[PDB]
Amino acid sequence: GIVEQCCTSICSLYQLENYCN
Amino acid sequence: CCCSLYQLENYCN
Amino acid sequence: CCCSLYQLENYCN
Amino acid sequence: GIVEQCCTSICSLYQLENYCN
Amino acid sequence: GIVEQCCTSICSLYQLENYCN
Amino acid sequence: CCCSLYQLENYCN
Amino acid sequence: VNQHLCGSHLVEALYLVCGERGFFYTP
Amino acid sequence: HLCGSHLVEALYLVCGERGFFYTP
Amino acid sequence: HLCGSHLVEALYLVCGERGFFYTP
Amino acid sequence: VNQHLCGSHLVEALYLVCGERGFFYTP
Amino acid sequence: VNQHLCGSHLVEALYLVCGERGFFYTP
Amino acid sequence: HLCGSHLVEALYLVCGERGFFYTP
Ligand SMILES: NCCc1c[nH]c2ccc(O)cc12
Ligand SMILES: NCCc1c[nH]c2ccc(O)cc12
Ligand SMILES: NCCc1c[nH]c2ccc(O)cc12
Ligand SMILES: NC(=[NH2+])NCCC[C@H](N)C(=O)O
Ligand SMILES: NC(=[NH2+])NCCC[C@H](N)C(=O)O
Ligand SMILES: NC(=[NH2+])NCCC[C@H](N)C(=O)O
Ligand SMILES: [Cl-]
Ligand SMILES: [Cl-]
Ligand SMILES: [Zn+2]
Ligand SMILES: [Zn+2]
Repeated sequence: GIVEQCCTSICSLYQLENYCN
Repeated sequence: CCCSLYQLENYCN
Repeated sequence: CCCSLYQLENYCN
Repeated sequence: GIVEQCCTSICSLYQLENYCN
Repeated sequence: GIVEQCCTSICSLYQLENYCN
Repeated sequence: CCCSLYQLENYCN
Repeated sequence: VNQHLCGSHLVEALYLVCGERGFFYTP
Repeated sequence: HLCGSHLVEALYLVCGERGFFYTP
Repeated sequence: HLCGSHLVEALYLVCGERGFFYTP
Repeated sequence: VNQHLCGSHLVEALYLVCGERGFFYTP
Repeated sequence: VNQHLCGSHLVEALYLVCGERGFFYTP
Repeated sequence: HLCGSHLVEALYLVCGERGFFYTP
């Protein structure tokens, strides 16, 4: 998940928040 | 602050 | 913790 | 500025100090 | 040392510990 | 230190 | 690898973004 | 909560794209 | 010893490959 | 991108380099 | 360079790994 | 002012090219 998504494109605070509990 | 992430957004450009 | 590096290993997957 | 300069060549404490107020 | 080794392959806590005093 | 950036330069190689 | 270094920056970001909730990181 | 370089790290997570001033 | 983002940094040095939960 | 990760390291560097003065970062 | 940024992450890693012993970094 | 990993971060901004020892 978060790697493949967020270490290719610069993510947003929305894209980051999906990995919160 | 020494505030929140959303309050911090006040300081961007 | 606020523990060690080796004790911290308990929390990995 | 600082990105284009200092994230291509390794900057120095002189090159970095130009972005201080 | 540590650069050429540990900034090409991801090192381990064994490979890192060789640079301790 | 727990000094300055310039004083810290004393510790380089 | 620039993925591992990247992960370092992600977890620090999740720390701040997620707050009291917390997070799961799994590369 | 957020002091020294942690405050700057907090500022960069939000504004890192928009940019900012840090004027203590 | 290890608090806030330093604890997360400590967790990432050990588990950064295995992954983990951070549940304060 | 390695520019964003880079910016993270720049701002921390400016924090320490600039001191009481402060800085402007603008990518 | 991604080596310098890398070195930043190494020294923080050695800080934690090495503890009371300490370390030598030399790029 | 500079303690723990912040002191090492401070050392790396100055000496990161020259290298250094960290001997607490
Ligand atoms: N809005 C930018 C969020 C952000 C801060 N640091 C990051 C590092 C990697 C990434 O994909 C995203 C980020
Ligand atoms: N004298 C090295 C200054 C320095 C420390 N960290 C950095 C990161 C990026 C850069 O261009 C420069 C630096
Ligand atoms: N076991 C992973 C150790 C580790 C943590 N951070 C790192 C950065 C670079 C590296 O080669 C290795 C690491
Ligand atoms: N990734 C970060 N730097 N997060 C901010 C950490 C806040 C820290 N506990 C402080 O002393 O203010
Ligand atoms: N590279 C790191 N973040 N190391 C952890 C530093 C611990 C720090 N002295 C604290 O306040 O808990
Ligand atoms: N980018 C950095 N790590 N800067 C040093 C921060 C100093 C920090 N306020 C401390 O507790 O000592
Ligand atoms: Cl990086
Ligand atoms: Cl602290
Ligand atoms: Zn980095
Ligand atoms: Zn701290």
